[PDB]
Amino acid sequence: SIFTPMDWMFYYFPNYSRDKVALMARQIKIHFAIGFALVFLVYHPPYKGADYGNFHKSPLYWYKYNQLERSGQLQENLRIKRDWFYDEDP
Amino acid sequence: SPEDYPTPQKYLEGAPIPSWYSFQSNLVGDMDLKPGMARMLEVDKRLTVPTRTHIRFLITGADVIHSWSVPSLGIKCDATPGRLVKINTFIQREGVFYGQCSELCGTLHAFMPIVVEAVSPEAFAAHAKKW
Amino acid sequence: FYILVNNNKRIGIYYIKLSIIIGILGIVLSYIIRVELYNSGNRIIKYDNVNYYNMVITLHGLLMIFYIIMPGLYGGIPLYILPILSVITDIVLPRINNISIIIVLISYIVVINSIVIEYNIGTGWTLYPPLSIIGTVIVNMILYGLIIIGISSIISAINFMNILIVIDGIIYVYIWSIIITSVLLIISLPILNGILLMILSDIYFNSIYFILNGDVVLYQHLFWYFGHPEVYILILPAFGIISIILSVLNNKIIFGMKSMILAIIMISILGSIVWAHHIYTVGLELDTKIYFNNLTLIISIPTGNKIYNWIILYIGSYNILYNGYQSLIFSIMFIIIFIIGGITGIIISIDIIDIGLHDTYYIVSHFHYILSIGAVISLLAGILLLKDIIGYYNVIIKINKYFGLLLFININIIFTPQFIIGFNVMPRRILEYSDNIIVWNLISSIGSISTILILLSIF
Amino acid sequence: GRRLLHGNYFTRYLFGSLAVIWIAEYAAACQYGIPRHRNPNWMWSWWLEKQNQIKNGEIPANTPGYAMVKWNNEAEQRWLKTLNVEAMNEEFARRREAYY
Amino acid sequence: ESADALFVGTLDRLTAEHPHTDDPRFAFQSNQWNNCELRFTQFCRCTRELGEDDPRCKYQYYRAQTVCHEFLLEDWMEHRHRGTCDLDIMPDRQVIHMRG
Amino acid sequence: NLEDHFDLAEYMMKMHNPMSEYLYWIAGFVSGLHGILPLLHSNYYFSGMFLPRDNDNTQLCDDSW
Amino acid sequence: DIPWPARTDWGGHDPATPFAELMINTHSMFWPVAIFIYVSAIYMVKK
Amino acid sequence: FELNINIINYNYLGIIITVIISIYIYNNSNIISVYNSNLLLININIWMKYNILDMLNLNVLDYKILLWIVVIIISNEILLFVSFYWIYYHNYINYYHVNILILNSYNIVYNNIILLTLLSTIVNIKFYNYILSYYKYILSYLIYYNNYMFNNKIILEYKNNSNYTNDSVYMTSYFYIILLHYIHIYDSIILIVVYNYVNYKNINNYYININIYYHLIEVLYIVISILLYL
Amino acid sequence: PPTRLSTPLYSEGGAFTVNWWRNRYGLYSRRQTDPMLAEFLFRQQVKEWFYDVPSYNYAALVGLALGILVAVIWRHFLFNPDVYVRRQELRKMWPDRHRQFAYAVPYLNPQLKNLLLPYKNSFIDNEPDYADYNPVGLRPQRVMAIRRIPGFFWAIPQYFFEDPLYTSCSTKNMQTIYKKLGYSEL
Ligand SMILES: CCCCCCCCCCCCCCCCCC(=O)OC[C@H](COP(=O)([O-])OCC(O)COP(=O)([O-])OC[C@@H](COC(=O)CCCCCCCCCCCCCCCCC)OC(=O)CCCCCCCCCCCCCCCCC)OC(=O)CCCCCCCCCCCCCCCCC
Ligand code: HEA
Ligand code: HEA
Ligand SMILES: CCCCCCCC/C=C/CCCCCCCC(=O)OC[C@H](COP(=O)(O)OCCN)OC(=O)CCCCCCC/C=C/CCCCCCCC
Ligand code: CUA
Ligand SMILES: [O-][O-]
Ligand SMILES: [Cu+2]
Ligand SMILES: [K+]
Ligand SMILES: [Mg+2]
Repeated sequence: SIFTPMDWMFYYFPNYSRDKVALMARQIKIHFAIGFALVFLVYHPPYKGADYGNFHKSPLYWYKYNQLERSGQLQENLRIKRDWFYDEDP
Repeated sequence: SPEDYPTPQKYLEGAPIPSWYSFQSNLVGDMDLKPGMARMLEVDKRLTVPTRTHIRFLITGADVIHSWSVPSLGIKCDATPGRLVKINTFIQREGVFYGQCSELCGTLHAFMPIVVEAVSPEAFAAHAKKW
Repeated sequence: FYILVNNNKRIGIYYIKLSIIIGILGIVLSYIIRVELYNSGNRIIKYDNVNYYNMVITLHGLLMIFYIIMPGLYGGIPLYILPILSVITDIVLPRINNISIIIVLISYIVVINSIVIEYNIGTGWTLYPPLSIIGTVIVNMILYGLIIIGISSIISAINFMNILIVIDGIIYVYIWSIIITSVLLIISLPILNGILLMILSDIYFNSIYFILNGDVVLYQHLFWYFGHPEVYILILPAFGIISIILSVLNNKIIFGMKSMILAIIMISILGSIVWAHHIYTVGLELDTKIYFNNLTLIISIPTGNKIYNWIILYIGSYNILYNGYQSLIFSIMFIIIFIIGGITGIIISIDIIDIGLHDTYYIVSHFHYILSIGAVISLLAGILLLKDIIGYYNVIIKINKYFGLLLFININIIFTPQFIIGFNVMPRRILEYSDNIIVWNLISSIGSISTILILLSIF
Repeated sequence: GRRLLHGNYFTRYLFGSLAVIWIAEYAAACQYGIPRHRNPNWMWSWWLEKQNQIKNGEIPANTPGYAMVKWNNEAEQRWLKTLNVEAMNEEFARRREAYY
Repeated sequence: ESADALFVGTLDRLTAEHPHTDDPRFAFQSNQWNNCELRFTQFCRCTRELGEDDPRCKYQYYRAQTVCHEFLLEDWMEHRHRGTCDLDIMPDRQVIHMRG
Repeated sequence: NLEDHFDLAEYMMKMHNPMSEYLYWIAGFVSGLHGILPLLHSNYYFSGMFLPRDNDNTQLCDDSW
Repeated sequence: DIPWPARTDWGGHDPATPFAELMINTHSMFWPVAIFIYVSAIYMVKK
Repeated sequence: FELNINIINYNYLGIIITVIISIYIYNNSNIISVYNSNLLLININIWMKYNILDMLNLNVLDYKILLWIVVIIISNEILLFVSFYWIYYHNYINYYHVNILILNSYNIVYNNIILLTLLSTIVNIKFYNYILSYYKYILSYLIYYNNYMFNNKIILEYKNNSNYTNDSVYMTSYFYIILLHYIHIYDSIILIVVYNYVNYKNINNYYININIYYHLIEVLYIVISILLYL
Repeated sequence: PPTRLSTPLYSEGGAFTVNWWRNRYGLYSRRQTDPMLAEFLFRQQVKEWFYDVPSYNYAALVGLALGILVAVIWRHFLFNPDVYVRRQELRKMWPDRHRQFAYAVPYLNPQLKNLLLPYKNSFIDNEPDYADYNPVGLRPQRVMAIRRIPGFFWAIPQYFFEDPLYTSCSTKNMQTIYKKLGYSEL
């Protein structure tokens, strides 16, 4: 069980927890497999994860995007504020 | 075959192949310091580099382990014998960035500073052409 | 007799006595360093004798780690109370216990004699080659001392492990602390011996491991494979002491005893697999760096659990009991101080932050807050708790609020400014520096002289 | 009589570990598409061509490699002064006649 | 001309057109020692085939300089001139397959 | 015997000869000297002075003393 | 560029490369977490 | 009623042994070092006598304590060899393409593996007799013959090797790993020269210790053979 | 946890169970000298260590740490172009090690590197995309992320479209400014 208070595991799943020694072994094995899987399934996979046209845009992204789009803030935010180095001295 | 040794066409047509220049950078001694020089950090030959350019620094150590550190450029690479470590940098502003060896290297570990001056690309080209 | 005694409690006293003696030499070296660093210029070391400074910093580190704090927290308090905590008559291996302390003294004499007779040069306490292998005979003498010290450490570790076979009571948390340190020694020392032998081979047998086509980074792997387990071999006994003091003085049973024990076991396993956070700037592969950075940050979890379990021990304790005893103050001060040292450790654990902060005085302040403040105070607190049992007198420490306050204030004056100069930046293992770093260096130096003066008031 | 380890622990974890190592390596090669055909030779193309010429009889047998390059180092210049491939071949021919 | 022409032909070409960039075979590691040794071996093999005066081999030396520090090259270039450089021994005088 | 019950009985019963304490402090004092004496000796060996004068390795004003 | 007197420079100072800015911000990002860890624990050091 | 333990109150061997060690450092002659080694042997033997005389206490836990110490020591021997294997493999990327002659995979490995296996069989027979409260005189002399041949073969190999320690880290690691194994072989001679039949039989820690150590050394040679010869 | 020795303890079948643990716990024990005492001590240990809720948290941490550790070791051996266990390529000069060069590019482009590099704009204020473009093709072209890294990055707005100055600090606007002065190409 991941991020689980084991007091809860003991209460709600009494039969699965009856053998506490075996329960401890599963705890180790489950988290061992999780760590192993992360390396070879999240980090290792070659030539993957480079689809930057598919950046996830969550429901909160759109709420805030539409709010600014409705007003002029989105246009103003994206506008380039300065594209010159020196001001002109009068 | 000649083609197993790839060479750009310009050089095959007689263009001069570039040479390399080496110089030694030494600490300025206490008795040789000038009124405005920074003690423990000045050197007699600085390393000039162009700004707004991607530069590859290859760092190694000949005899013992030194460490080339330039805090302003965010570089701290160990100059270890047998390892030619690649460090990439992109300077954004002109100036002179001072650093010191960061690996105990013997008696004068505290007396081999690292001075890098970043100048405009037009200035760097003129400097390199003359020096 | 004096030298022939096998009594485990007498030998424990010998370890504390010798740690204080050797400690005088350690503190003196520290005063030399801070005096020199008071301003820019030469103050007490000539520019032609800069090799002496390199030797001072090297010996300071080696002596304080292997001849003072380790003999004090792993040899002194352990040999005196462990057989009592185990409700056993005496230590399992009486004759081995005697030779261990004699070995420590003999290796100390070799080191100090090498100062007097050999040319004085230094290569750091980490003895990095090729610098260590191109030096003079003083390096050879120091190697002999370390190997001899290693013999004493391993046999003492064997001695403590045998308590499991004879313990007649319950393995208390403190006993668990020593056993795990013993395991860490049994697994780490043999690797250290091998790499030290290779340093000798290149120094004395014309070997070529640390010359071109041989990787000098190899030494750093094997050294630090022992190096970092060493820092936990030095802290874990301190943790064991803190647990006893808080429970006893607050009259509160240890909370989460099994979590305390399992936290100590966890720290050991993790501490045995994170060594390369000392080698971040060499140029290791990206995946290696990420592994070591990830596992290094994990060590905070078990270490954090112990800290919070200590806090609840002090919470809720009876108000009528006087809380100004020096042992209690030191135990509480350890929690406050260790958190500072550990948090800064997590900061340096991020490798990108480490690029800026490697070989700077920020690292110094980090391990001083844990060792020079935390470990020292823990050893003092432990001895103070056992004052009646040990029976020493002729000191004014047991109830001395002035000593605790002055020590805490002045020790922080020394090392807090060393965090600042780490972003200035002032490299480590240097004596001369730019004039714009004098202020902070001066403040720390004023702190060092003051702390020494406070050490005289105890008598 | 009470057992602590697997009844066949030594063979189990020895052969078993070897099997897992071998199988995992094949899987790794497949995922990266590594060529699995063993070549025992050097890949210097010009050299392999000179060796074929020797096998074809275009270059005389036992001719040294430094007798064929367009740049010689000092030690190979020393050797070229005493090199006589024709004499070497005659000596080998004499040995064969004596043997048969 | 083709966009992927650099990768075609050899992996060597990539750094030959972009001398100051990472070589595909060594970009995974910060340590570039092995990169220097490959580049020097390639200069050594060029001269054996084309001579020292050929512009190709002169450029193969410039490429070697891009990754090899001068103090290493000077030493390795002396060994090469004597005839003791292990990266330049003619293949038929190598001992790598002898006694094991 | 009652005298042998306590380890280091003379010290614990506060009858020990003070010389034992003096030797312990002397031993610590000698240990400290191993850091100072070689400093003075090495300074003189390579410079001719036992200790430097602050900032005597740098340029000093005319009136500096 | 160069150290200056009596400067805290907490986390670094005067970056001149994008990587240098990254280093400063990484420290600044974690610094409030460190303060939280310290304050939250120290507040409970009492009877 | 008696005390659970017969406490040892005083010991003077520790001072002597520690002084003997210092002589190795504080000396101006290598002959002094040779004779100092004899002093060490003598005093280590006295400590062993103290262990044998502790049998008079009739303490059940003494066997267990000593046995577990040996376990720890064996562990330290295994971890020292690991450090040499580590040193060897760290520079693996610079092996097999240098102009040196590495060792054959036919002659040395086979005769050595066959030899060391016979050594194990002898020790195994000694254990079997130990179990059966029996003795066979010829066994120890077979060990002496095996050790003699091993010494004869290793000496010739080193003297007839055409590559030296300064030629490459490969050669240094080869010589050092082989020497480390030999030293452990010589330590086995040191232990086995005293083998005799003792009538207290299976309460004697010597017998179990010898069996474990010999097996360790032979197993260590299997690892070396795979790394270097094969 | 039963308090009477008469009441049996439930055990699963397998290699890590209550029965498996009982068989091996007292192998080296001098204190378990009879059935009654042996069972009492066995249940005492089981109650103390396996019925302790917080102890299971450490079991999770050791498994996770060890799993990562075993996998990083294995990955180096199996995929890292610079780790050699076979010798064929080590018996050849560097230019001829084609089979080992095949590991190079696949190993240079792990998934997490492609997934997390776009999030450099949460650590860099000026020109966070200074190194995005590379004409060679050994690595993918990089596109800056649209959101801040989840967690402790409160100093930057949750989404970069919210930030007013983000677009004006891009390497593209900076290049425009400097190219207008003739100062530099990039
Ligand atoms: C970090 C520092 C601050 C720490 C603060 C915090 C502390 C917290 C508390 C810690 C408490 C820890 C636990 C304590 C437990 C105490 C148990 C105890 O008392 O055990 C009983 C034990 C022994 O009592 P006992 O049972 O009556 O023993 C009777 C004897 O066995 C038998 O009696 P006997 O009279 O027959 O004794 C024999 C006696 C016979 O003695 C005599 O006949 C002595 C004659 C007078 C000699 C006086 C010295 C002369 C020196 C001359 C120098 C000349 C230099 C000239 C230079 C010229 C230059 C031009 O001695 C000998 O024969 C051998 C002596 C060997 C040891 C002394 C070595 C001295 C240094 C040598 C250096 C050599 C370097 C050579 C280099 C060569 C290079 C080539 O007590 C001691 O040994 C004394 C302990 C005293 C301190 C206890 C702790 C108190 C609390 C701490 C205070 C602060 C200390 C700070 C450190 C020191 C700072 C300097
Ligand atoms: C006993 C001494 C001791 C102790 C305990 C530690 C503990 C730690 N050290 Fe260590 N360290 C040294 C002694 C010590 N160190 C020495 C002597 C050196 C220099 C050697 C040399 O280079 O010569 C060094 C160097 C050193 C470096 C090298 C920096 C550099 O070389 O530039 C690093 C970086 O990874 C590091 C990290 C850590 C970490 C991450 C911990 C962790 O153990 C800290 C864990 C503790 C905490 C994290 C605080 C308590 C926990 C909580 C409050 C829970 C909540 C906190 C979080 C969730 C983060 N240490
Ligand atoms: C635990 C080990 C330990 C201890 C206690 C100390 C204590 C001190 N150290 Fe430490 N120091 C190191 C270990 C230690 N140090 C190491 C390992 C290095 C790096 C070495 C290297 O760079 O190569 C180092 C480096 C180091 C330097 C860096 C010099 C350099 O390399 O440039 C400096 C000065 O700035 C310094 C100063 C001090 C000071 C002023 C004290 C203290 O004086 C502060 C005041 C505290 C006290 C005076 C109390 C101490 C008392 C005891 C230790 C005795 C305890 C005994 C009992 C309780 C029985 N130390
Ligand atoms: C007993 C019968 C006889 C058996 C005889 C065996 C003789 C040979 C034994 C050699 C040592 C054991 C490994 C054998 C490997 C065989 C397959 C092989 O060649 O593998 C090669 C392959 C890589 O080869 P290259 O192509 O050169 O590199 C490409 C870029 N990386 O290497 C391996 O896989 C072998 C080396 C690693 C072995 C161990 C597995 C790796 C992970 C170790 C994890 C350690 C941590 C703890 C794990 C605990 C359990 C999960
Ligand atoms: Cu060079 Cu320090
Ligand atoms: O060292 O942490
Ligand atoms: Cu560490
Ligand atoms: K100074
Ligand atoms: Mg460093």
